[PDB]
Amino acid sequence: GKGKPRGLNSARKLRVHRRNNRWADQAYKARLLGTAFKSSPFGGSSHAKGIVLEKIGIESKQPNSAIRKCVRVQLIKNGKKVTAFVPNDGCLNFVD
Amino acid sequence: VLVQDLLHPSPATEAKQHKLKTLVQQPRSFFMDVKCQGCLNITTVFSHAQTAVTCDSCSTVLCTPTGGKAKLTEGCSFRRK
Amino acid sequence: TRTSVLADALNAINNAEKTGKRQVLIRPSSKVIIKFLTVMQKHGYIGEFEYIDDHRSGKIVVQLNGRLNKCGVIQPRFNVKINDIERWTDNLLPARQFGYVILTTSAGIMDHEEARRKHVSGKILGFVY
Amino acid sequence: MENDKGQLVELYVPRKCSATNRIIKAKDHASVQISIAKVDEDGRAIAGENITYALSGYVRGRGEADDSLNRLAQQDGLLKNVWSYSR
Amino acid sequence: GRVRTKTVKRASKVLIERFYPKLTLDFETNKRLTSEIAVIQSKRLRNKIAGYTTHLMKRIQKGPVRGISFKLQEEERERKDQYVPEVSALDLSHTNGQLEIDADTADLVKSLGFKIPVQTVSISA
Amino acid sequence: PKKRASNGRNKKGRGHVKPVRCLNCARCVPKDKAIKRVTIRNMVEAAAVRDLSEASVYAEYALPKLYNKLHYCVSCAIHARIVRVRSRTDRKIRTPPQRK
Amino acid sequence: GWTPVTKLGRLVKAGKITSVEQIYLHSLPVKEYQIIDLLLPDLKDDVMKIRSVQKQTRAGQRTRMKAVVVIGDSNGHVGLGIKTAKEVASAIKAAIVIAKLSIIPIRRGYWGSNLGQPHSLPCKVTGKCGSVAVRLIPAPRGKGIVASPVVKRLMQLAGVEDVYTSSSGSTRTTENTLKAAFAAIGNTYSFLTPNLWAETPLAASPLEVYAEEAAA
Amino acid sequence: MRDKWRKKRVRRLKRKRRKVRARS
Amino acid sequence: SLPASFDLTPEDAKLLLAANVHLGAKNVQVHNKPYVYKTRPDGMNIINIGKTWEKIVLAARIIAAVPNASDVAVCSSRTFGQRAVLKFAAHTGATAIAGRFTPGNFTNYITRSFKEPRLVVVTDPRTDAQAIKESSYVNIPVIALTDMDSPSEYVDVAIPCNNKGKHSIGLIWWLLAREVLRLRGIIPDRTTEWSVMPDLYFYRDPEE
RNA sequence: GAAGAUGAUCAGAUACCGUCGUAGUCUUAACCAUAAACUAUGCCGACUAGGGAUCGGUUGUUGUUCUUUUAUUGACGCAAUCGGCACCUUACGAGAAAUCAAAGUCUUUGGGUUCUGGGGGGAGUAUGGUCGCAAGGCUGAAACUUAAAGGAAUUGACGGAAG
Ligand SMILES: [Zn+2]
Ligand SMILES: [Zn+2]
Repeated sequence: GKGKPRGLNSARKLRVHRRNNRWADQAYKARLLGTAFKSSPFGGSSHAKGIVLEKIGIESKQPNSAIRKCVRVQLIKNGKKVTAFVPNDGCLNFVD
Repeated sequence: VLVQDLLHPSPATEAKQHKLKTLVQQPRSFFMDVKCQGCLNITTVFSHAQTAVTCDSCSTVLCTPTGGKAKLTEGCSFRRK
Repeated sequence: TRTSVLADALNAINNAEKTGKRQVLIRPSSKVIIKFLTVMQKHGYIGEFEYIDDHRSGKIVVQLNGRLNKCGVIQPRFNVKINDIERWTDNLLPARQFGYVILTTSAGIMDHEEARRKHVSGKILGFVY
Repeated sequence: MENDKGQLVELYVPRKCSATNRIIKAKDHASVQISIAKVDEDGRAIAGENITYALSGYVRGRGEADDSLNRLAQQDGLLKNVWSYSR
Repeated sequence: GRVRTKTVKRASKVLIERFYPKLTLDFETNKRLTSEIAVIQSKRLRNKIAGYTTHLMKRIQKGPVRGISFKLQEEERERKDQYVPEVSALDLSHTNGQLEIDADTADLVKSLGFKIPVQTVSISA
Repeated sequence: PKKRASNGRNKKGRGHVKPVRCLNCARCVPKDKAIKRVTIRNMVEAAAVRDLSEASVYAEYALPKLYNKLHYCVSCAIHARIVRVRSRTDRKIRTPPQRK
Repeated sequence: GWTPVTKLGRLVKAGKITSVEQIYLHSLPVKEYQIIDLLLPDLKDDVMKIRSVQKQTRAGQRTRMKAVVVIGDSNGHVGLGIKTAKEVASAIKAAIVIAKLSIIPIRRGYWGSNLGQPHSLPCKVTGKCGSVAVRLIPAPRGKGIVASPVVKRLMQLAGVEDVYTSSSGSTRTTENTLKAAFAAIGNTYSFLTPNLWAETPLAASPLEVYAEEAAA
Repeated sequence: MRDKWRKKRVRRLKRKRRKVRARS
Repeated sequence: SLPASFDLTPEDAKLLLAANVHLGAKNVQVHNKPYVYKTRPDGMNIINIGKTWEKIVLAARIIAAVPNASDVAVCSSRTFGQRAVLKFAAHTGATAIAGRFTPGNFTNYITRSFKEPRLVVVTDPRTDAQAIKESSYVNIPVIALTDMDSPSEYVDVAIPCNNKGKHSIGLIWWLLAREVLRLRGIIPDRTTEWSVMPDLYFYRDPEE
């Protein structure tokens, strides 16, 4: 019988079972645990300002070979330090 | 066999079926009239008897229970009722 | 164990119809089975059917005429309001011009088309097409 | 199938199996159509005058075609006491 | 080895299916005949074809060969297999004049509307 | 995937079968899985059955046979060519090989 | 100059058989694509996908070209052909031939009222090939072909105007998707509906009434 | 590495962690 | 229905019984049960030759309905039936397929002996499996001489008889030929003795 | 026969192989609660297809052997049947396929019900709890990282595999 209850009075079992099993969905789990609020460097925001600490070149992964030019930024809102890419040919010279 | 008379099975094939697997289940057991050799007194005995039945007149065992049908003792003649 | 004799009856009919047999034996019988079969018989999906009395729940022999595509139960018997019949016919029936959803209403067991004529609704019971 | 004005918009009303009433599809190449001649009282086959049966490929595949012809032919008088309703 | 190939085996048997009446059992006559029947590019292939045609012809005279039909093999065969004995070997005359069917079969005969004399045989094994 | 419907053994309707040791390497192998061969060999090779019969003090003395039942694990048997790798369709054939 | 090699071809070269429904009514096998060309002159094809398949060998890959072609007249007949060849052009040319040989009739029906010509399917149908299952649901007169571009092209060439679609499985396997949809669209003449319950007499096969014209 | 030996390595490493925490 | 002249005559019953037609195989499949009259205590099954006769008349009546006699193909891979089918083709005008049946004769339209029979008649469903299998590809009905162990897949008309008898095969084929000619009018009526003898249609060893 | 000791082999082998060997292997009282604990296939119920074997019970019957000379002896033989452990063929049907009489009766989707999974890793880890004498068991994350990992099958290549 498909392994789930079908009785007309089994709504509690069906409702609880779905509630237990949505925790296997990482999109649902991250939303209720508030992982973006607790763990994300931005704190759930789309953008964040910061202060440039140093300009650093990062080697690309194989099979590519290049120096990806990023910066070390300390976020103003929480003091966390992140690495941010500086796009467009020669835009690292715009960042001090 | 796509077309077949389920309401009127062949009585030959009907008799080979298990007693519960006929259209209407019916026991295959019966009752017998048992004549002991010593005297003549009708004693009704179940065919599948589980008891060592003795006739009233003389205390002689008429049948001994077995796994299935009861086994009538020697000199005892039965007639199905 | 045996929890729904109507599901067993309709499953046996479906298995016999898929194999091209023109008759099927149903055990046990019941009032709901007989009235479900009468609805199927009235619309021509089955032929004459026969009730066998064995001083028990009973048995039925149904004559099939090859017009039956599928008959089935809906477990559980959901409560169906008149406004909910449209949703059930959309999900269960192959088209809007044929097929029937069988309901048990306080006015009796009937197909969804008859239920609309007398403006009654009950619990869903099955389907046939 | 017909429209509101009554014209038969159906192309190809298909055949149905004589044994199981199933529709014989356009590409069911295991399906056959038995044609059995009518015989006059002289014992002669009447030319161009036949008893016709159709069997779906399903019935033939199951091996039930032979028993179905026995039943179908017996109802039409083509056979006597060869097929028995009760088994 | 001296195994002839397919270019000589099939080309030679086409000659038999096409020119059997004009062929013979002599290689020398066949060698000259195949030079006027087929366009053979080389003399060596001509001798090989005629040498295998002669072998097939020599084999047809000893009986029917498999794979070669020359519009006279069966014409001679259609009326060759007409043999039928005067006694039917199935007519009930080899016996005393009645069937030797088993007694169990006689019930089937009795079931049909037949009165056929029988000497029942009961093997019962 | 599953190579054999019998799982390479002969255990159905059973929980556990006590093991046997391979004759060649003494490996514990379940009794149903072991490759078993019953051998009835002459105790004297056919070359020596004549001269030994002449040296016998008994007229018409029958030489006894040597009875033995051999148990092999899968590795013992495959290496000694007691059984061989068969094709996928030929694996299903379980009648004795037609040699005798 | 086409010289038919089958009984059916001879009856079509002569005017004995004039429509494909006589072919379909008796389930006659079609083995010559010239039969379909004569009986369905206005056919449109479409190369739905071209794929390269490789067989590894000792020296290297052996690449061949696989073409998927959908044929139809947009008036109730549709076929599907898949053929592999060394070259794309030969693969497409040969896939068109077997697409013609597979042309089947479909049943158009009405969603709701039967006003006008049939525009949709007469019932829900499903076909399966590999893991792909394609379900076609009759739709009202407004909605076009609600289907993916692969399945939509098959519906248009078959003459269906209004249909809902839903697929499950690896629908990106285009060959399996088209075969499943082709099986589904052909099931319309396999589903018994109450308007087909009436018994029709079994007519004689065209190979019988014209036995001498199909002789040799 | 083999899963059985990877399991054994972690059990020994878990055993070390328990002993180290017991000092405090 | 049918005139009483088509009933099983005592003469034919003598032929059928003398040829051991009624002896069916030890093991009977479920589909051939109606054709069994009784099982002989050794194990052989007795064929209801009354049913055998009626199937022959029905089978011959289907053959007579084919307009072109050449459209009927009679097949036999068994050596015991090769002469029968060859003689059957000569008398009736059918197309005989004796010996090996080339796979693709019905489906491959470029083969040499590519035929399109409207009806295929088979000596044995087991040894002529290829002929029966291909008939299920091009909508060809099949008439088969079936024993009690013969498979019934894709066989429309089964003639219950002994397929493994030297005389049984020839007699059944001879009986079909007589009825096909009787229905066609070649034989003037159902009482005239036929010129052909059942010894013809019997397999002959290379000895003679 | 773990450990350990030893003779060989080896570049090294505290490995395979050889010789000894302690716990252990056995048992009684208690603990432990885990296995590829596998049919990797939950349990209950119904239906859908042919066949021959076999184990237990029952019911009818032999050119059979034997009690004892025969029965009410037993064995065997032939039939039915209920229950099992399985097997063979086919594929109506299912499946990605291998394959499956269930892994079928599932887009024509609903007989009842319990448990479990939601890309690969991190990880059955950390932490808390609880059970245990311990070994450990049960319950059990996250940060972070990653575009595949994986299933079945095909062609080839290779094999200190066979023919
Ligand atoms: Zn008494
Ligand atoms: Zn080993």
